[PDB]
Formats: sequence, structure tokens, C-alpha cells
Amino acid sequence: TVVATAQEETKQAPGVSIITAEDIAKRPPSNDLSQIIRTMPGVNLTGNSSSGQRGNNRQIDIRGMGPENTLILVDGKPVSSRNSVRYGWRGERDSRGDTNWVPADQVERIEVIRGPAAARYGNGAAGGVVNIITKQAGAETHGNLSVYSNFPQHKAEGASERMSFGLNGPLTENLSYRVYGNIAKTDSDDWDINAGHESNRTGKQAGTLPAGREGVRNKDIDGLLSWRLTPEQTLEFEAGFSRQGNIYTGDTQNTNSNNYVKQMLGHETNRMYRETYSVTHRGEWDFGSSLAYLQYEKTRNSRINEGLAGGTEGIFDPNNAGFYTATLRDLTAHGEVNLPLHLGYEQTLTLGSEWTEQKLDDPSSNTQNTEEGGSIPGLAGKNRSSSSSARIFSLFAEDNIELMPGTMLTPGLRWDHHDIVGDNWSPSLNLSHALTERVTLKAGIARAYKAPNLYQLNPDYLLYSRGQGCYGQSTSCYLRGNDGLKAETSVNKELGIEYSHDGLVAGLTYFRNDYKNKIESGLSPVDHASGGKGDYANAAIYQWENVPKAVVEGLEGTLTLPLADGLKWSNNLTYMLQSKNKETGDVLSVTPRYTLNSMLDWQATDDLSLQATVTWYGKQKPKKYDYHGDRVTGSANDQLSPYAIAGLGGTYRLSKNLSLGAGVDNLFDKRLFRAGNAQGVVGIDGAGAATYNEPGRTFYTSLTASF
Repeated sequence: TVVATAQEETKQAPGVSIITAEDIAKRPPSNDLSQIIRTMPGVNLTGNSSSGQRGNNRQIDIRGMGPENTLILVDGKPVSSRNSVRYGWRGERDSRGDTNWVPADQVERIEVIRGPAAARYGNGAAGGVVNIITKQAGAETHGNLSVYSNFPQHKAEGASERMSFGLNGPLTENLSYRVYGNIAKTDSDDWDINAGHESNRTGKQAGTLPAGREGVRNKDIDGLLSWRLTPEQTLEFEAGFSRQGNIYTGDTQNTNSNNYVKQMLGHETNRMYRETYSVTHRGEWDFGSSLAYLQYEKTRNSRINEGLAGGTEGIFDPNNAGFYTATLRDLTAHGEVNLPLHLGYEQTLTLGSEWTEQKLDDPSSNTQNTEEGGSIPGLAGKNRSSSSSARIFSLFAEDNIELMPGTMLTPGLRWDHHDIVGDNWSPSLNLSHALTERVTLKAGIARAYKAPNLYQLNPDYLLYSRGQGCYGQSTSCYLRGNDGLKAETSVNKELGIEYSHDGLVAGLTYFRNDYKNKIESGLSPVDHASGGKGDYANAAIYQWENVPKAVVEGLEGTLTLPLADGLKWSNNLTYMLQSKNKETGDVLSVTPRYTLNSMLDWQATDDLSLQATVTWYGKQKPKKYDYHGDRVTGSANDQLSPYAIAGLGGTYRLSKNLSLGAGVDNLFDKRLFRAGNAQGVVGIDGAGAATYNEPGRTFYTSLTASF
């Protein structure tokens, strides 16, 4: 009886969680799937950057590794769209992330793959992988129509509404389709949600506010045709078109303001179009199995002009009104075969390759001139190229070996060639061992890989500061892209033991990542520019640089008890032991010290299902040091205290064809307000860890019609 693939076997590793379509129906998200993905152990909902900048745009972070290290897939194929949004000095991006491209109600399941089992997915999988799997066609035609709406207690918070539909099944005998569409709106929080809560602001900056959450408008449609060519051979064509337009509520990099900002409150100021085309060929043959695919993803990011420095740094530029478009083109090709091998040991060999190209055209990002800080040899002050690109060819070999009943060994090797950075080697080993019929011991260790992003790699990408931003000094500097960077790598390990029997589950996992060569803004000048104006002349030139060592470490626990026949109590716990940049001694990603998610699920009748949830978060602590590397003082030290969020909801099945849902999130109305960024600037104190809004009590209803 044949052994599963490497890819399939390692989905049982300690660092993997699965969220089902039924889980999504019972705990419906407002809009972005991050709202449910974040409730898995070892997962956090975090700002992109430890600076706090754009800190209400929280995203899925795995094991404290930061959202940039979460690789998002849809049906196994990569999402790159956030790479069209400029990556700044502090790793900030004015991006909502990549977990909102698929509507929740057309999702079959979600694989959350954390740590060593994720390394095999290659570039970007150092934190882990989130693979969003869409519902597919079956034998008969089926379909659905799903609506969701919510209702905040406090009018300052944005309400969401959402309507989607699927239809799939045969068209002819050889030919079947699957299509879905979706329309959604999450309103923005109000411009003044955080008035009463903001960091102290003086002088010019009196009256300024940190913004609440940005709104979004989604239109998605997808079409897939599946064509059964030979008995061995299916060919699938799929095109997807998504648009997200924002609803602006005053976010700016440093939380300053001007009239162009005040004028755009409530309007669309950024729009993302994502176009996807894929062809997928599946074979079922005598020898085993094959899969190949080609995806082209085109992302257009159009938004209002902002400055890179000066008075218009990270804010709409009133002297260059209007919008620009950055374009990202990402082509991914993949092939593999899966070979059951019967001699010696039972095992299943996977052999494959992948090629990717990323092209970025960004006409706002490479425009910093050198007139103030002085000129930089090899860098033209003006008219630098918009474009950047990189290609990675990959080879891999994996084998899933049943050493003997109850024991599996799963070695793999990936090799990657990046046409600028060079070669990478990602060795992989995961295993499971049955200690008794009820208890299993599992371990993993691997080296994940992440290539530099195209901003960090580009010598034409140049940022400038008069002093505030410069590490180890107070005079003016430049930060320049560096096309000799190393790749980041992370040796990620876990050890897990788990009791499992009769739907009772008790489990504990320890994890640690030794994160190598994380790419960050440099700490020492490599050089000095020459000329410029006044005190600012002859600016220091820093580069994007590899940090030698960082570490995350902690524990994930799970406890699921069957209290009675229709009644199940599920809990998971994550405890962060470390998240440290070992060069700066500072925090890598600001996450709660612990997160405990608890759910009581009651099948009250055949037709009626009720749920209660509570989540407890521990303390959050900000960066110790400012951009200079000096000890932060004052309110920039502020920490968030522990807090809990509770909810209640249910589903009532009116028939095979109609179900309704209702409930309340954050039942005791526990709210937090964004006070600012972590550290301050001239006129505006920092706010430490108080960098985000936690919404209050919010009621919701849903209806799903299906056949």
C-alpha cells in the first residue's frame, strides 16, 4: 500500500496546521483571511516593520520571523503582489499584504506550514508557508452563493460586507469548469478614531493623528476550465482578475499631515490590480504521478505620489499631485514527478524543478537625487532606471521512506541558482516515529532560503536622511541598494510529541530558527558622498547589509478535549522565548509574549451549531533602540499589557440548501488604539508597542445558499 509523497507526508509535521472550509464557516472573517489564519499556533498578526510605520496594516507572521518571511500560495502557486510596493529603510511597506486575494467562502482549506516542513517550498519560506486552496469541481454541477455583513458597536470602526459565488461541474464529458466571483467592502476606520489616544505632538505637529485601519474594496473573479485529455491526462486553464481599491483614512509614514492628506480622507488613494494566468497539466500514469504548471502574475500598484525624503517623506506630495503605477511581473514554472519505489524500503521519490522570474518597474522608488548630500560615484543623480529583475532556477529531490511501520524519514535537497546572488543549498529532513499506538514523536530540521528583494538588491535604489535616520551618527546619510548581498538562510528545527486518541489531542512542540544574513539597513558607512549643500554635504553612504545572526525560539501547545458527544473544547498555546537580532541586540518582530486560543464547539442540534471563543495575548514590548542605535526613552518604551478577546456565534441549517450564521466578535468590547510609531520624530513622540487598532465589539450575519 503506497507511501505518500514528501510534500504530503510533511503536512503532518508538528509545525503544520490545517484550516477547513467548515472552520471558516463557523468563524467567518470580516474580509482578509488573515483574521482566521492568525488563530493557528505559532502564528501572529503583526506590522511589517518594527518601526511601527504603516503599523495598522498587520499581516501574517510565522513564529516571530516577520510577515516578509511568510510565503503565500494559492493552490500551490505563489503570490508576489506585495513586492510591487516600495520596501523602505525600516522594512516598512505601505501594503495590506497578500492574504486578501481569495474570497473566504470559496476556500476549500488553508495549509499553514511553519518551520522545517516549509523550507522545501524555497525562496520566501523561512518563516513558513500559507497555502490557500480553492474549492474545485467534482462530478455533478454544484455551486454556491454566500453573503456576509458586519455591524461594529462603535461607529468609528469600519464595517464590512461581502458577497461571493461559486459555480462548477461538467459542461461536457471531457470538460468541466470552476468559476467564482466576489465583491467586498471593508470600510476604513474614521479619521479621528485615535483622537484621545495619540502620542504627544508639539509645534508644527500639533493636531496630527495616527490613523486607524485603512479600508478596502475587492472585486475578484476567477475561471478555470479542466479538460480531461487522455485517461492519464488533465489540463487546466485558469485566469484570475482582482482589484483592490483602498479607503484612505490619513495614514502617513511618520503620522504627520498636510492638506493633500486631509483632502483625500475617505477617498481611494491606492489601487492594486492583480492578474493571474496559469496552465496546469496533471498526469496519472503507470509509474506514478506528474505535475507541471506555468503561472504569470501581473500586479499593477497605482497610488498617489509621495516623497522619499524632506517635508514630503512618506506622505502625499502636494507639489506632484496625481498617481504613478509600479508594475510587477512574476512568471513561475514548475515541474515534478512522483515515483513509488518498492525495493529495499517502501518509499516515494519526488524529483522536480522550478524557474521564476521577477520584473519590477517602479518609477517612484529610484528618484532620490544627490543634490543635498553630495554625489555618489557609480550612481547618476537623475533619471535612473525604473526597472529591476532577477531569476532563480531550482532543482530538487525528496524521498519519503517508511523505515518500518510507524516510522517515516523524509530527506530532501533543494538547489537554487539566483542569477545575481548565486547558488543556494537547502537541505531538509523531517521524520515521524510512533512510540505507542497513541503517541508520536516528530522532529525536523532544514535550511530555508530567501533571496534579497529587488529594492534591497538595486544600486539605483537610494534613500536619504538629514540625520534622524542615520545609524551611529547624527549627520546626513544615504542608504543604497547593494547587489552583492548574500541571500538570507534560516536553519529551522522543531521537536514535537503528541498524544492522540478518540478525538483527544494533547501535544507540545519546541521550535528554534537560526536566522542567517537577514537583510537590513547598514550600521556603518562604507563610504562618503562628495559635495552637496551646507552641513549636509558629503553625506555618509550606508548600504543594505546582511546581519550575521538572529534567532527565534518558543513553544506551541495543543489541547483538544471531547467534553461530551456534541461538545468539543479546543485550545492552542504559543509561547515566544526569543526574537532577537543578535547584532543590534534588538527585537526582530514585535509579537505578544504568548497567545492562547480557546474554542468551545457545541453541536446543539442536528441543525444548530454554537461556538464560543476566547483568545488571550501576552505583553508586547517595542524596540529598545532608535534609528541611531541609542537607547529609546520616554513613551517610546511603552508596552501593551496582556488582554483577551472573546466571541460567540452559531450556524443554523435551514435545509440542505440554506444555512445562516450570526454572532459577535470581541464580546466584552476590549479596544486598543494606535498612538503612533515606535520611536518619535521632531514634534511627535513615539508610542512604543501601541502601534495598531484592535477593533471593538462587532456583530455579524451570514447566509450560504448551495447545491
